[PDB]
Amino acid sequence: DTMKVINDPIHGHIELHPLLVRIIDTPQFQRLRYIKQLGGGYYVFPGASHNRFEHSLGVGYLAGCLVHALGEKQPELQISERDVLCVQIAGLCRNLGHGPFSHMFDGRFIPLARPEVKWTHEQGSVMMFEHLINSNGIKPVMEQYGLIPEEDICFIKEQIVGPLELWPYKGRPENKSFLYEIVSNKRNGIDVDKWDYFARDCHHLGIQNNFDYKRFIKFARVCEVDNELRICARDKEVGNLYDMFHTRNSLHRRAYQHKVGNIIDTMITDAFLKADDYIEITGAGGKKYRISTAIDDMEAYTKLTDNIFLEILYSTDPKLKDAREILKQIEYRNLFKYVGETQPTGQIKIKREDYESLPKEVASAKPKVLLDVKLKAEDFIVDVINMDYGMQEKNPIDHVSFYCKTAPNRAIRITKNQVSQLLPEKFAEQLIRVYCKKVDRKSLYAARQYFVQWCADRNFTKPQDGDVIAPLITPQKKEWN
Amino acid sequence: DTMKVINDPIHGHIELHPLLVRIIDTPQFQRLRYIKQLGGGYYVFPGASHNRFEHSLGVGYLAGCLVHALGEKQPELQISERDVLCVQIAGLCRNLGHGPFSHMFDGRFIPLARPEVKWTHEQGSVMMFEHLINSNGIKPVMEQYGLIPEEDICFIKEQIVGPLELWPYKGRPENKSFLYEIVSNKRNGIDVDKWDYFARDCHHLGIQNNFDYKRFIKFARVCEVDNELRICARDKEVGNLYDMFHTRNSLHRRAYQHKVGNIIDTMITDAFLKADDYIEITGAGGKKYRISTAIDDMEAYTKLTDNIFLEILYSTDPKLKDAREILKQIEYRNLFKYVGETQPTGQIKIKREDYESLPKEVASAKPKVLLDVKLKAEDFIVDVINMDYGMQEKNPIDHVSFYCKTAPNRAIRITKNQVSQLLPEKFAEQLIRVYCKKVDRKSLYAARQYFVQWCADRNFTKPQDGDVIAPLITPQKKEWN
Amino acid sequence: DTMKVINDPIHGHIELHPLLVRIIDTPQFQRLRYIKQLGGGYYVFPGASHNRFEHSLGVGYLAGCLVHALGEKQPELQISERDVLCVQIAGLCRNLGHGPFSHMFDGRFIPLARPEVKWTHEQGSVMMFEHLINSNGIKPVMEQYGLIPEEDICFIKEQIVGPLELWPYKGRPENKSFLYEIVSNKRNGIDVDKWDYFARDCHHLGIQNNFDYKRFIKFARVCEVDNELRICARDKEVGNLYDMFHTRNSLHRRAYQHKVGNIIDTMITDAFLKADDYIEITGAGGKKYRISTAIDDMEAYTKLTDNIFLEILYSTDPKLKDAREILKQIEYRNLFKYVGETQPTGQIKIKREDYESLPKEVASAKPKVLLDVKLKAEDFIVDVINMDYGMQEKNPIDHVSFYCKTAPNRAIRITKNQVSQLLPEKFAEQLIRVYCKKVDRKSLYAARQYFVQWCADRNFTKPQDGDVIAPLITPQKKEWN
Amino acid sequence: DTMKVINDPIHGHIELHPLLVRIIDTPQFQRLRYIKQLGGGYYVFPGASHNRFEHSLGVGYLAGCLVHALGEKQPELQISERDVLCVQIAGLCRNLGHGPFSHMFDGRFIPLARPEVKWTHEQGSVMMFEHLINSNGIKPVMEQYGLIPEEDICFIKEQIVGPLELWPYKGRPENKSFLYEIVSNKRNGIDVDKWDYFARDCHHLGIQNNFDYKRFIKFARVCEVDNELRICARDKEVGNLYDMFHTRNSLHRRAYQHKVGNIIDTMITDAFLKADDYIEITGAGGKKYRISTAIDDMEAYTKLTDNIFLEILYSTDPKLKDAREILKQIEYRNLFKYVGETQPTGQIKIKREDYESLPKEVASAKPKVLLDVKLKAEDFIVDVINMDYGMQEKNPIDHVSFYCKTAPNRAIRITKNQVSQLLPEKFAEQLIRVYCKKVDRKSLYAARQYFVQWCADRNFTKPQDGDVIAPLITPQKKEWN
Ligand SMILES: Nc1ncnc2c1ncn2[C@H]1C[C@H](O)[C@@H](COP(=O)(O)OP(=O)(O)OP(=O)(O)O)O1
Ligand SMILES: Nc1ncnc2c1ncn2[C@H]1C[C@H](O)[C@@H](COP(=O)(O)OP(=O)(O)OP(=O)(O)O)O1
Ligand SMILES: Nc1ncnc2c1ncn2[C@H]1C[C@H](O)[C@@H](COP(=O)(O)OP(=O)(O)OP(=O)(O)O)O1
Ligand SMILES: Nc1ncnc2c1ncn2[C@H]1C[C@H](O)[C@@H](COP(=O)(O)OP(=O)(O)OP(=O)(O)O)O1
Ligand SMILES: [Mg+2]
Ligand SMILES: [Mg+2]
Ligand SMILES: [Mg+2]
Ligand SMILES: [Mg+2]
Repeated sequence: DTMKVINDPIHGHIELHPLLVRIIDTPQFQRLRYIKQLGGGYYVFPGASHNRFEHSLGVGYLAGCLVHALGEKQPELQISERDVLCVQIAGLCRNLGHGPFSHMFDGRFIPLARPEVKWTHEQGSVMMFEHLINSNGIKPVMEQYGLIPEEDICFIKEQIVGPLELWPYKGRPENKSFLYEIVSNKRNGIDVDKWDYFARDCHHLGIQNNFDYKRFIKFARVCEVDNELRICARDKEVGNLYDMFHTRNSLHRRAYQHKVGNIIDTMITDAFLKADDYIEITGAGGKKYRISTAIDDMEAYTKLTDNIFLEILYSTDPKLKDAREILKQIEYRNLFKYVGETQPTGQIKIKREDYESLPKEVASAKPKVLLDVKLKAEDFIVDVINMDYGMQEKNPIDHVSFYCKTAPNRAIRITKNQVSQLLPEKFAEQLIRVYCKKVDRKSLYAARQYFVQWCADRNFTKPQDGDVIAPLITPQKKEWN
Repeated sequence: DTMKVINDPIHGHIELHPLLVRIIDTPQFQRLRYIKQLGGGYYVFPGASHNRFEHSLGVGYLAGCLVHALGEKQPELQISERDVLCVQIAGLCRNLGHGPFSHMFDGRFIPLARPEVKWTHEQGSVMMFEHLINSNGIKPVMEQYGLIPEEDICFIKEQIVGPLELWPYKGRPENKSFLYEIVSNKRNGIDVDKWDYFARDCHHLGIQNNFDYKRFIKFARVCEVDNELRICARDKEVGNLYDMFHTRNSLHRRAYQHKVGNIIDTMITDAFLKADDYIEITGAGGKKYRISTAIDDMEAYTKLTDNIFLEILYSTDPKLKDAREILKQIEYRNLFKYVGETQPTGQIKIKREDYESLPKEVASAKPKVLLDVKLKAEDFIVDVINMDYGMQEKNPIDHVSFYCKTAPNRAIRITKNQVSQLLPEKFAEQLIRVYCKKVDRKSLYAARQYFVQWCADRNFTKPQDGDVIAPLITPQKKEWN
Repeated sequence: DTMKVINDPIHGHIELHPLLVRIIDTPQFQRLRYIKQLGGGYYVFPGASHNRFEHSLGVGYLAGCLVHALGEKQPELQISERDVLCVQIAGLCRNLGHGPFSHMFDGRFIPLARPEVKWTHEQGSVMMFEHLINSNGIKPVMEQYGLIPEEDICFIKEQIVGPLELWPYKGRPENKSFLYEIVSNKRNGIDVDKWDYFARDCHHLGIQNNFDYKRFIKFARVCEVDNELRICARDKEVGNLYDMFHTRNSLHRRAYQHKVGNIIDTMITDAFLKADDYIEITGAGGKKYRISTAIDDMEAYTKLTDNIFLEILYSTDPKLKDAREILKQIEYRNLFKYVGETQPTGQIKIKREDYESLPKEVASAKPKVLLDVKLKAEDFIVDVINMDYGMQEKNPIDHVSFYCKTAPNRAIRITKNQVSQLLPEKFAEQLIRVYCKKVDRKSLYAARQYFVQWCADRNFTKPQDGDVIAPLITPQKKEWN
Repeated sequence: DTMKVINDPIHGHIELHPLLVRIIDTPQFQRLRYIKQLGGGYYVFPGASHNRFEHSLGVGYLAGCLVHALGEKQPELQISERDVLCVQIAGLCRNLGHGPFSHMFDGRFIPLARPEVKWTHEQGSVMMFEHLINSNGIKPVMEQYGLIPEEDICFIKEQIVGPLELWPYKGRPENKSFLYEIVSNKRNGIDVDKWDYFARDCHHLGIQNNFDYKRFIKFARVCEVDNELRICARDKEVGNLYDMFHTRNSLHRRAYQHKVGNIIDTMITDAFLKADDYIEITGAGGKKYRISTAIDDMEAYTKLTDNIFLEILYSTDPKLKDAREILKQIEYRNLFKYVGETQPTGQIKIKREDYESLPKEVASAKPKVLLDVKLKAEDFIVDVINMDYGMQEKNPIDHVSFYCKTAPNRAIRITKNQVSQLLPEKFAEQLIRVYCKKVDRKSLYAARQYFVQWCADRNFTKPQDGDVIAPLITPQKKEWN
């Protein structure tokens, strides 16, 4: 029509369709300029200033790229301009539901603040998309470019959140099933969302990315699998897919789960919880919401961003003193002190309901040394991190379909033994990090003794620095010697 | 405390001395995390999310690099750990005085809001440095690492702003003159500050940087010039310096003075001006300041960042409706409309006192064409932009000293004719951009007719699109052919 | 056969059509793996190992990109798959005629070895393309993919060399004129060939490129200019084009005309000249050719690459001793010694026929100092380098057509004065570099005295290091001081 | 006479000491400009034009970096300028022994040509270093810069090849043990050689590198481990080291063992074997050597490079017809055809003595498919590729020492279970690739049936494409269904 050109550092010159421009140029979309992609990460990696907004353009752009590519290779798929635009729109909009500091909000804050509700960024994205549509008169614009809003909005939301609830989708039929594998791939997780963040986060973080999305796209084809058309990878490229999940895991270990970044996320959460009663956000009809209740009114949620942090930091209301103090502690780098890191053994798993009980456990361990300070449950933070290949215990590569040079229309499967013996044996594990809220040297030492003792007690793995931090405790455990 | 290692995307792994960590970990320094480097630029270049904070670490790092390098090549300079630390500190701190949206604040807002006061980021940086020092008990830490606060604080501020009041400096004597040429080079402008921003802005903007600071540093030496020790470049490398200023010009043309970015800056300024009476920021002793008066109290200025934008945007105060509306217009992409761009001719220059009178001039032109809509002065914005090589009319390369392979201690001068005939004739020009506040089709057409007529009237250059936008007006002027 | 995917460092994953694969997979094309892009450059820039082969794939790929892009925006152009393939083929093949060490061969060797012949890489490329086609049965394969060999081969050669010989081309008609502006743009020089080399050479050289080809392509349109369809740039993008030529100039100053690289090129040439009688290359019908006569037989030229250097280096024939010695001198880094660099003044220019007379002139200058050695003409090399914007004295931007946002189908012109006063006044100049073949310290000093005297004599510019290398000579000339 | 600066694309501006320049500027060193780093890799990865020469400068530069860094952190190590220079020299020179096409020579050609002798690049490097030293009068230059040639040359060779002769080294004593861990790390393989090639190969190959050597160096310290001084990593960084080996394995899978690159290596080897009797290279005293015997005379080996390929390709000697033909087949892309790829199962391993018997085994399998063509042993190539983490069956991280934030001088050990459950179970495996030398469609089909049958017979893993290429063979094996 008249394409708008945007210069992205990761993707270069992107073209945006007028319809996408209209969706972008709304308060609900522009809100994402005020939400850091990596949350507390930026307080550790000074390069990670980037916000969800730019990620969103990238995801939208990549969605478009993959759908166009599948189109050009296989006209028999009958992919229409209508289909392309919906995949683009879903890509653009699948981050609409992120809250202040991204993962912090949906990962730490809302679980603690509103444990009765179950909340996901996906649900938020659907709701906010709905709000964006209705507040900005998008439906006629969609119609103007040949979209059918009733069906297409369904399709778009399904891309975002999954089956709305044996074919479960209502936005498109089975012959178009592959379209659901682009923006948010519930089948195996190979989706353009990941591709943008691997590239963009790395560009910002200052750590370089091993994975080539352009290659993946060139080698992508659609084939029949059990009477559904699905996206297939080239057989010989399976190694690259294993690599992709490895890359995801690396970025977690190096950046997204960084020990200090996590604590900063935790401290911001603590502050928000303490501020929750006193901060007001005005939603629909002038009705007032809290940080924790903004998820209930999309008009209010529109105005909930990283700005909440500075609203607290700059406040003078005495009621907000407690929250303000925690943020000040963050500024002076008076952070909770990292004690150590350990893992469960065998397939012992620690469920979410047990998280609360863990600080108590550490405080209750009885190391056989004299300690100048005695510490209590409240003095300890235990952070449990699930590291997996995106499908709990399962190997996502078992959920990928492949094709061979010699027969491109014929989908096959490849098992782990068929690829390499050097690949992981398991695909999920847990990290336990322990910090101490008491910052002084005497407290830190004591915390370490409790911690290493607790590790021994529960038959967790030997802390890497165990012999150094707790020389008196490590000889007790036979396995460690 | 010992050395902190920080991963920067531009520079890789930087080391920060404990003393620099102490300066960084303060409200006054951390404040820079909340100020966008390129201001409104981010609303045009979605990559340009970066803030002054990260730039500052880079500038500090680069300052350290150059001073260390000079040290290792020339021990005769007697550069001490004390010297290095001060150059690092100056580098770290020469952005402390930046206001919300960087250049917008000191370039547009303060000139309009407080025309009586004369305000520079440099002055702000000195003041905020002072405030940082005094609020955080830095002086004993400086002493602990062998600095002499009285002299060294002087040295640091002099690096930031220039002579504080025949050798004019009091922080260091003549034999150390070259130290003043690293962080903020008043002699010719080749300084590490530029080097960081060229690299970092490019990384973010998605433009590619063609200038090599590491090469410059390798080839840098200190030589005696008229009984002062100054930083000299290798003769052969002069072409690279011409290139460096060209690069600066390119970044201005392409990014920093982008027509839409400038308008967004302008609209944000307008909003702030309209908000100025109602937004209140608490400074020292609970005393209240306005956006325009925060520069008077450093405690208040500490809390003045990009956050002001969102404070306005999210306000419900009826008094703030006007300002809030402008920001909403920015969000809906209802911007002032670009009319055109022109320049003066010959030696005609446009003085600062005449800026106000220019909208009136455009509205007063008599196009000799029938118009359905008539426009007024207030419907036009005229932005005058000075593009120069950093030294007004002068060629900064004439203020650089060089040395030869054959005699490394002997400074020479190189003239323009000695380098290339293909270099610029002049080193300063002006751009005049005109926008119209009336957005509709009929108004835009009219604005163009006035504008092109005005250009003709004043013997400005023919707008590039003159024949297209104003076909009736362009034939009048003979010079335009 | 379907698409072959090839992973290029600059361009990422390229697709090659089966027809292109067939052209590539021939001795005539694979020959380009054995010819360094930057010739002697690699002996200065250790990164510059790249060969013409890879450049060729890139130029082919970019040709395809531009033609496809024009196609997608403007179906009214009626661009066919046939057209695309021919543009691709031309792009792929316009380096086929390069000789050993690239520019060394066509720039230094053939002019000296065969002054009667006029030889260009373009002519060579046409000839070699013809040989490739005929030796490998390409014409039927072309037909198989819907090319019409008679017309299409003509089109391809015309793209490479210009009109083979008021519309001069026979491969396509006027309505398709813009196709001639892609691979080798005789009109203004903005062509994909440059785009690949800017990107690739920089990647290898370790110097970074300022210019964005992908942006150019996004903003490219075809418009009617004087009843021909031509490629037009967007008005506002003119600044970028001036930048492009500046970039070209920079790469010449920094890399392609580097003083040592040029001498190495010169020494290699000298060696080849001395080896010319004794090296034999077998051509068509078992007939034998020399380095200098291989351009006469394409079968022999096929076997003429950088390999001749090592054939000489490794030779034991006493007849080859002289040539072998020069190459050995290159290996021991016993190079001709750089004396200095100067330029003409005003409009005086130095014609190609006068190059020979210049060594004599330097040797004949009478500096008023006592010298222990006296030097002769043959001891001096004078290298004259033309640096220009690709169209001799002319400004190539005067040969570019533009379009405006408001009227995309309407081509306009933009003059220099309409863009910036900071742009170059002239577009062509000459560098004179002088080296001395006598390497010892006494000879070097003497050579400098002759040289600086000669500069004075001819009213050339003062060498940058004049006061250092020749302190006795420089005071004589009033203008210098 | 003084320091050379050289611009490397990977490392930027390197400084080279005069002594290093003298070593570089010799026929023995310059020879490495004519040996492709990745051998046949360039015929698959068009970017991989780079030669051993440039790699060598990088390895030398990085060696210098690590030794300097250890120096600056720990002056108590007593590292001298002498030590630095020797580590630089070893780094610079540990590729001197590479033959034409690098790994082709030492991996395929010499094993086949001279099975009686055991030959390594390391041994070649030592010999060539000796030859370089003696032919170029380096010993006096070494003395001039404060080296003691007898001791230092010993040290240098020991760095390259291991103990020349309870402390086994004679070049330095135990207190300097860590110096042996920089250039060629026999303990665990973490050496600067790898660091350069990861960076450089990636830069050229067009794959991005996910390992950060600069980070490693910043975190490196020397500690006492069992009364030897060793290079230790920070505890927290162990995950990065696991990543490093994973990256090495990826580069092997993706680039260094690429199926086509390996075949091209194999074809070049075949050609050389066929050329071996007729190519003559003149060594010391005019005595004549063959490709296979050049390793016996360093004077001859000096003149043995990639140039042998082109000597063959351009030859007219009828005796060389057979070798010439194979190279011509490479040019026409008439390569031996990839049949398939398989692995052993469980801990079954395939002995080196059995490699020769494997083609026979494939030819002897009796597939139940109807075939027009019967193939013989000589029609099949069976390539067994050992992929491991550089220490056979062993995990190199078990051979790394670590230190903790809290006690930097105290080395500890970290086991696999202490790091992650998602790490590899084994650290060595085998790939079996089969090609067929008969190129035609009918032969290829037959070869596949033999191959998949052979796989079944020997209880190898099911080829990835087994059910597609050999549908008639695959149902026989129960395990595969
Ligand atoms: N010269 C440049 N080089 C690189 N990127 C640029 C340049 N100019 C602008 N950009 C970036 C900024 C934006 O992300 C994107 C849009 O480009 P630009 O043509 O400036 O848009 P615009 O909307 O101001 O132009 P138009 O006048 O056609 O509306 O490209
Ligand atoms: N694995 C990694 N690779 C690259 N950059 C990293 C990695 N881990 C952290 N970084 C970045 C983030 C920070 O800017 C910087 C320092 O990281 P890190 O050494 O983990 O700090 P830290 O303060 O947590 O460690 P310590 O235990 O030494 O106090 O480097
Ligand atoms: N995993 C990889 N990642 C990046 N580039 C790769 C990878 N594998 C190969 N390449 C490069 C090498 C070549 O330039 C290009 C061709 O890819 P590749 O798939 O290896 O071709 P191929 O011809 O060997 O396979 P096939 O003929 O079986 O499809 O991509
Ligand atoms: N302007 C440049 N920018 C980047 N790299 C450059 C530039 N000029 C040269 N190089 C590269 C080429 C070589 O790798 C290295 C050495 O450059 P250069 O300074 O020209 O040495 P040189 O030996 O010719 O100078 P001199 O002999 O006068 O010291 O840097
Ligand atoms: Mg998802
Ligand atoms: Mg400045
Ligand atoms: Mg050209
Ligand atoms: Mg090794």
